[PDB]
Amino acid sequence: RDTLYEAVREVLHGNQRKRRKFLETVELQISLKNYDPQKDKRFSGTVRLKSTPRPKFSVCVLGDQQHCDEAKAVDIPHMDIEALKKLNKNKKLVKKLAKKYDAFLASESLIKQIPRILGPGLNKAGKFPSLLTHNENMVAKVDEVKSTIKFQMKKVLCLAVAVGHVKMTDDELVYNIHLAVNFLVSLLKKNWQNVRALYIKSTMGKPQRLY
RNA sequence: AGGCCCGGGCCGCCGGUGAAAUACCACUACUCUGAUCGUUUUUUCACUGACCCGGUGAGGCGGGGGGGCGAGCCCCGAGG
Ligand SMILES: [Mg+2]
Repeated sequence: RDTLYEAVREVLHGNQRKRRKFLETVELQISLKNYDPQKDKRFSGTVRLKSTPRPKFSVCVLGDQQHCDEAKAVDIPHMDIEALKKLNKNKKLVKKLAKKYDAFLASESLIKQIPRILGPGLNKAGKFPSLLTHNENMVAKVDEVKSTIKFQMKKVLCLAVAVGHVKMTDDELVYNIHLAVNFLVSLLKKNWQNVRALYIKSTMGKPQRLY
């Protein structure tokens, strides 16, 4: 506990701020051990955090008549089916969208449009839209949900994701790490056994080596 | 979203492009190399003395000597 998480916290406070002008976002860098990536089940997970957004902005864009109205209401982006279809030109416009929009939403438009009318590419970028809108929620809550941490294992024995903000500093911080490190252990094939090291990195340099 | 200038400096997340990169930072993974007699793990070959087998009334084995009917080679005084 305090032996392990408090010591490293203090390092970030003394270091970091003075080290680099401008503030980035902390990320939890993990290293697996004694695991076979392609010969064994891939563990994919998605969990919430307390009340802090890891991504700075660009929450999501939706596609539906009413959701687009509520979109112009509280959200900057309100794309619609007919506006969305750009065909072959979309390939590059959608690559730009993947570079921009951190996430995407769709009220039943995604079921048919992305495989067909929108096209592929969102999957290639790893960002397919979510059916989080179903005419049964308010998009403010959906935007609060889009500020989470998502896990999927790949060939590299390491998955790194937004775990904190240099600008936001509270005990809650590590409580997000505590939630995150446990969440991997929960969905890992055989628990803590296959974790070689854990790292929390913010901005530039190497500030943490948990376990 | 050039870290990095003397109170005025540049790589690129610019645009393209490829299936994904082109600042900056990390994180691994793998292939190679020296070191650590640090940890163990093993493979081949050879020996004989345990042990095994066969033969025999356990009858001539091993090394050396001596001699050719000797053979190649040497100063040959054509030769101990
Ligand atoms: Mg005999």
